[PDB]
Amino acid sequence: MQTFRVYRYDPLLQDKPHMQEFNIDLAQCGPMILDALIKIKATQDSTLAFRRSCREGICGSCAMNINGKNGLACLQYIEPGAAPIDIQPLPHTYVLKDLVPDLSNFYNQYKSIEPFLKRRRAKQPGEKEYYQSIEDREKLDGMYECNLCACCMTSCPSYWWNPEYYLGPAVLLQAYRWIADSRDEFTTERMAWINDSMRLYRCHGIMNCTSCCPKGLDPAKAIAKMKAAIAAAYEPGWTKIVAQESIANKKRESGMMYA
Amino acid sequence: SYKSAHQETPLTYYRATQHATSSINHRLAYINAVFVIWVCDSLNDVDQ
Amino acid sequence: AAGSGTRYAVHDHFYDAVVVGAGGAGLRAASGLVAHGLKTACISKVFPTRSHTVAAQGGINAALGNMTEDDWRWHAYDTVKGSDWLGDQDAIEHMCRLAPQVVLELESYGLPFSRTKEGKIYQRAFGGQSLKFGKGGQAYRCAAAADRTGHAILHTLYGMSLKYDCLFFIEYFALDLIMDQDGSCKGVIAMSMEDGSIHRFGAHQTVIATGGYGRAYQSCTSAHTCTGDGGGMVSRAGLPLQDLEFVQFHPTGIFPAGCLMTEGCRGEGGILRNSEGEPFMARYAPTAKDLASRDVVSRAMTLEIREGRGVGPNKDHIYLHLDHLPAETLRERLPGISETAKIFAGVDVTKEPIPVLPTVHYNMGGIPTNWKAQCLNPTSSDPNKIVPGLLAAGEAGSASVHGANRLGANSLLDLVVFGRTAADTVAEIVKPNSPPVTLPKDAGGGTIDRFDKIRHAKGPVSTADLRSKLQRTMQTRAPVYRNGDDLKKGCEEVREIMKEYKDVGIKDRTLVWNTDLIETLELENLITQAAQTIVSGEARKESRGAHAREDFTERDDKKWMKHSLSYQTKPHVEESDIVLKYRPVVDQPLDSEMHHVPPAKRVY
Amino acid sequence: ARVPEDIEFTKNRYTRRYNLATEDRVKLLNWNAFCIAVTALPIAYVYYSWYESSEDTDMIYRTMDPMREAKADYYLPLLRGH
Amino acid sequence: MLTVDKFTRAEALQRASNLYYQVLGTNWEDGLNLVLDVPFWESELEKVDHMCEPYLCDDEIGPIIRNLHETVNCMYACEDVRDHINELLELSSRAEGVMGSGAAASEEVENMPEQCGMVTKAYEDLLARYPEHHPKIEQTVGHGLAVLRQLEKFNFKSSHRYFF
Amino acid sequence: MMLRYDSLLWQCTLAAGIWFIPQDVAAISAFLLYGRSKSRTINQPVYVDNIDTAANEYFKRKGLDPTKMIMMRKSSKITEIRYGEMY
Ligand SMILES: CCCCCCCCCCCCCCCCCC(=O)OC[C@H](COP(=O)([O-])OCC(O)COP(=O)([O-])OC[C@@H](COC(=O)CCCCCCCCCCCCCCCCC)OC(=O)CCCCCCCCCCCCCCCCC)OC(=O)CCCCCCCCCCCCCCCCC
Ligand SMILES: CCCCCCCCCCCCCCCCCC(=O)OC[C@H](COP(=O)([O-])OCC[N+](C)(C)C)OC(=O)CCCCCCCCCCCCCCCCC
Ligand SMILES: COC1=C(OC)C(=O)C(C/C=C(\C)CC/C=C(\C)CC/C=C(\C)CC/C=C(\C)CC/C=C(\C)CC/C=C(\C)CC/C=C(\C)CCC=C(C)C)=C(C)C1=O
Ligand SMILES: Cc1cc2nc3c(=O)[nH]c(=O)nc-3n(C[C@H](O)[C@H](O)[C@H](O)COP(=O)(O)OP(=O)(O)OC[C@H]3O[C@@H](n4cnc5c(N)ncnc54)[C@H](O)[C@@H]3O)c2cc1C
Ligand code: SF4
Ligand code: F3S
Ligand code: FES
Ligand SMILES: [K+]
Repeated sequence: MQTFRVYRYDPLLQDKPHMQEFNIDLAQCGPMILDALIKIKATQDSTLAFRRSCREGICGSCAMNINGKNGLACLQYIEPGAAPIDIQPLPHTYVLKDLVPDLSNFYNQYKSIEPFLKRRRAKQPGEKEYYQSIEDREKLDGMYECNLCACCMTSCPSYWWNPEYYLGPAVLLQAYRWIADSRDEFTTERMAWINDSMRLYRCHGIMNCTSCCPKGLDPAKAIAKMKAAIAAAYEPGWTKIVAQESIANKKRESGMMYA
Repeated sequence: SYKSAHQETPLTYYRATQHATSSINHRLAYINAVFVIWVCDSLNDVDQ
Repeated sequence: AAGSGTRYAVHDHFYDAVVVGAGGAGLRAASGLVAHGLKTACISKVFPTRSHTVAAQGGINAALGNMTEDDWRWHAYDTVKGSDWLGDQDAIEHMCRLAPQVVLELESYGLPFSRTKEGKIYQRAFGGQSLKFGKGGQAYRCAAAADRTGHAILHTLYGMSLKYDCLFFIEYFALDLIMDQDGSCKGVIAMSMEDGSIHRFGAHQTVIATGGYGRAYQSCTSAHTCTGDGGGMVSRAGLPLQDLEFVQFHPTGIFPAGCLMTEGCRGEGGILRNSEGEPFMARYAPTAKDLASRDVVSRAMTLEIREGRGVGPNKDHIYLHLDHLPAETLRERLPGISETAKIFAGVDVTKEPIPVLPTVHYNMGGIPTNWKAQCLNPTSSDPNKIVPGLLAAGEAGSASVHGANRLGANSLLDLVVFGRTAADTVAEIVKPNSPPVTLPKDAGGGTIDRFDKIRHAKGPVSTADLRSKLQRTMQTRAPVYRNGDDLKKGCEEVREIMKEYKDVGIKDRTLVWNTDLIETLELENLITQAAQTIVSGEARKESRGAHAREDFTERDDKKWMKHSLSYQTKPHVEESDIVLKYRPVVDQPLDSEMHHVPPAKRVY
Repeated sequence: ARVPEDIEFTKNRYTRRYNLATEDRVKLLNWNAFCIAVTALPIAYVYYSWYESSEDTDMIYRTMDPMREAKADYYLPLLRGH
Repeated sequence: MLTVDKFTRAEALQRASNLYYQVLGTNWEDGLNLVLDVPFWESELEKVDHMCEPYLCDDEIGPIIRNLHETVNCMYACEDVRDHINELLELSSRAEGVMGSGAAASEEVENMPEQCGMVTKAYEDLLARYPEHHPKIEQTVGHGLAVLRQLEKFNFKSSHRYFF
Repeated sequence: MMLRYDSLLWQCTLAAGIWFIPQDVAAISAFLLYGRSKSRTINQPVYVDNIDTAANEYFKRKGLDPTKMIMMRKSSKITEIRYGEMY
């Protein structure tokens, strides 16, 4: 009979959020935390709201803060004990309802880096897939697996202080994924844009990002590599390069972009 | 009619890591140095 | 934003086209439409990257010659044989002929495909694929990105959509379609979960790219969000739904969790072993033992467990022995499998077998469509009439490319090809700039009243209890081997479940992320599709593809080579009855490049 | 409180509203003005400081080494301590 | 301008082009970038205008001057609007209290929706006034509105393009 | 608020205290030691058995008339002599 404490907030009432405790029999519940939340909703309090889809850990919609450390509820294991299990939404996020966070800023930041392959020459007729050796493809192994759960985003103290200026561990990891990719031909443009004091250099090497990653990726390692590459490759003409790309985006629709 | 809530500071509850604490110490090295200089300066003026 | 007063605050939007779904199918269609220059709006319950296409593992089939010499015609023949001759040969030719281009285009947008020594895209052997029209051996056509091909496809398509600057209405739940009195579709009416307001999107051409209804069963590999909402919207509009009885069971799904272990596990050397330790798959489908069609493997596994040769304490499952395979290969080309087994099954793949059992995976049935991805409203005189302004793509639709049984890695191909095809069809019908569509005066009047009544619905039976009851019946009454007597009893039970949706009640009454309300609305879609599955399955007195009947253990081509349409009598599931009608299958390929494939025995 | 609702935002470089960004620029000038002024202290110390044991030093050079050439016999133990 | 320096047209073209890309390539969203750089831009811009005065009809220098001036106009306009948004966000943060606990919470903004209506109206004006600087406008003001949209639920035309 | 011993706030404080307090105390002690080194050379405390005998000797050596000198006992072990006729 484990005790579960769940963060609760009603957007209509707009009352002070509080922690409500539920008692669940682990015998009739699945091992994972998400199973307990579903059982609570099904049996005791159907008003509880939370984002869930996969059950495998691949989609990354069920990111939550369990016992003070971010994680995905579907992969997190229930640890029975006298101490109640505390479940809260992602830290320093605007809660839409109960455990459902407001991650719109995270999506906007991700769209900013333009995560799509860019090439100077369009695919010539009769040309098949772009050449890429196994060795080059191996460089992307630790970076293309991100599920965008935002556990790392909300565990970075620098993101707590400057959410609207700092891209965060997840978006910076993806930016280096396209920089590292051999097929992409806009490496200098991407490095020039990311070379900003707020966007990139707010990372202070705290490493709360790598610790909580559900998929075991290493955003801190990738962020460190990107800084080293930028420092070695900087040229006086990078600022002009950013401006020229901004002119190329003049006719784009509204939304975050390269500018 | 509907408004979203803002959570408190994560510092009060978020779990700590050994590396995270050490980084704070790294950033506070100069602050401590200034503090010690001030203490010695005060002692040199008010003691003995 | 407009601003109207239909008991709620209704924001009226006007667009040239409106896709409903942000999965693989929906993302491709939106990118195509915007590329053609039409103003488009994509609506989704979830952020696009979190759709169930992300959970796809195996890969996408293409007739590239990267590993072995292949021909798209050979791939087409396999699809016809896999469909058990209930698949449209017109649609199959279109899909197979375009597969090489589609895959290469995906790589052109940055998809991280695994690479060969020479730098070409790597391909793997997947069940049901052969060379030289079956004369040859196993075919390596499944382009892959390790065990995360679905994750890569969805991210790349989302990047493509960002490049074309598509408009996304994220976290919007779609209610019924807006239908003209003439029978055309003039758009969709949806609810914003984040804001709580209702939105009426009005478009000349609509695309329904929702998922399947796999959550109607107790044990499924489908996501919690796979409630088949698009099909329910079409059914409530009075339009038919096709081939709902054919429900695929993936042979390999972790037991008891239901998580999937990719068919590529067997495609890279995995074996299935019974209590005796025998590789039982030799007895069934000898030429391709573990690479036989999914339905054949699933039926064999169920028979073996029934025979008493199951494994584990309770003889309830079978084992998948990947331990003999080299550790380096397992990590290189099956990384995701190892972690999933380590967590949910508590198994070390390198040294131990994985518990496995068949589980509902994919729904071959869906909204009827032609090879152009246009929704169909068949009539006795015209068996291929098209709804004037409606289109479907993805698992939601049934172009019949997959027919009775789906070939592994053929679904992801279907998403992109028909998602791309849907955009082309809309572009021809609708010019880049056209006068805004005129919604009917009472547009959404019925939907709001139904939505309001459910919002204030108070009754003894809860949504969770009713959904649990529905899943129990479907799992027990529609297993891999379906008996007619059980199906008849299940048909009565599901009809009772439809009636008691009248008594459903929700405790929550807000409009912002009211998951209790949303689940109740989803349950309505789940019930109606589940009912048609049982009724269609009970009516079909044969055994074809996934649909296997012990009472009728034979494939009747004379009197049963016909698609099975299903109609909902009235918009309200409570007051409706299921009616069945049939339309003939299309067997003649559109072009002469691919010859007709006459029906024949399907042994594999 | 109630923030004013009739703010005339800047329209171009020659029709500008006074905002905190401009006030920050004024801070930049003032803090940098302090840096110029505070530089006088270290410069003043170096220019004015002297290090001499007593007034005899000047008298010794005036009487025993006026040209800074007069060599003196070295006896290491004097300044070596031992 | 009071100066005795003389420059050829080739030098004047280079100076004007360098300044134009320096301003446009800079990240306007970061307030400190404008605070630190604007004093340098103004000093240079004064020199560029003086040396490029005889080339205002030149087929090469002319267009560069027009774009340079237009970009500086947009930079000041976007900064002013985003500066007001920052004030609104800071007021909201201080209203939370100490440690976000409300321990010493200040008075909230009583007319938040009115401010959102005012800011969005200004945002629309920038888009119409500077049709060739939308990427920069979205970077500074458009993103600012998205942050405000988290605090308060209001409607603006591009809200759906920011995942709202 | 929600407070936990394993929180970043509390754990950082303990880490800072353990890391810096040993350094600071050593650094402060070293400075105190240097001050003591100069103090003892400039004026080393010296103990006298009897105050009266020492005070009389002090007056004799310096040629000070005891009448004009005021003697007071600041503490149990400290006695101070001052000029009576001091501005
Ligand atoms: C390669 C590496 C190189 C690294 C190099 C880095 C160098 C950094 C240098 C930093 C500056 C340090 C300067 C120290 C100078 C003092 C020592 C000295 O010179 O001694 C010889 C000599 C003094 O010795 P002296 O001849 O014996 O004369 C005696 C003194 O003059 C007598 O002094 P005074 O009487 O004139 O004044 C005494 C003094 C000393 O102060 C006091 O005396 C204070 C006394 C306090 C008493 C409080 C009482 C409270 C009572 C509470 C009761 C509670 C009861 C509870 C009861 C509970 C019951 C249950 O008072 C003050 O300073 C004013 C008051 C204090 C103000 C500040 C208060 C806030 C402190 C902020 C701390 C910041 C750190 C935060 C830490 C946070 C940690 C988390 O110096 C002088 O005469 C000149 C003094 C000024 C020299 C300044 C030189 C500056 C050099 C700057 C170089 C910068 C280089 C770095 C880069 C460039 C940066 C811009
Ligand atoms: C082209 C490169 C240009 C680089 C410029 C760099 C500028 C650096 C400025 C440093 C300032 C440091 C000031 C310290 C305080 C000194 C105060 C003082 O007592 O001064 C008087 C005294 C006079 O000495 P005094 O012996 O008469 O005694 C004065 C009184 N006592 C002894 C008590 C100090 O000493 C000096 O003059 C100090 C040295 C001043 C050096 C300043 C920097 C010189 C930079 C030269 C640049 C060369 C350019 C090369 C190319 C040339 C091409 C033609
Ligand atoms: C506002 O929310 C916050 C942010 O925004 C979200 C931040 O970014 C950040 C990050 C910012 C930084 C790291 C910058 C540096 C921040 C620092 C140094 C900390 C700043 C905050 C503070 C110093 C806290 C403010 C001060 C306090 C809360 C006071 C602390 C002392 C307290 C509460 C003791 C008072 C107790 C009493 C009055 C009780 C008295 C008891 C009695 C009378 C009992 C008597 C009993 C008897 C028997 C007679 C923080 C810390 C934050 O709190
Ligand atoms: C575990 C697993 C593994 C698989 N692996 C493979 C594989 O390797 N290869 C393969 O070919 N096939 C595979 N499949 C099948 C294939 O992935 C699916 O058929 C395919 O993802 C269907 O995609 P879709 O775009 O049609 O819709 P889905 O991905 O199912 O998602 C439907 C979309 O519509 C949205 N939506 C639904 N209802 C509503 C509503 N009411 N209002 C608004 N939006 C709504 C959803 O949020 C979502 O965005 C797998 C299936 C599963 C479950
Ligand atoms: S790095 Fe890990 S925790 Fe962060 S978003 Fe990606 S998968 Fe999630
Ligand atoms: S925790 Fe944050 S500071 Fe850098 S190392 Fe990770 S992004
Ligand atoms: S539900 Fe998607 S990661 Fe758990
Ligand atoms: K690159």
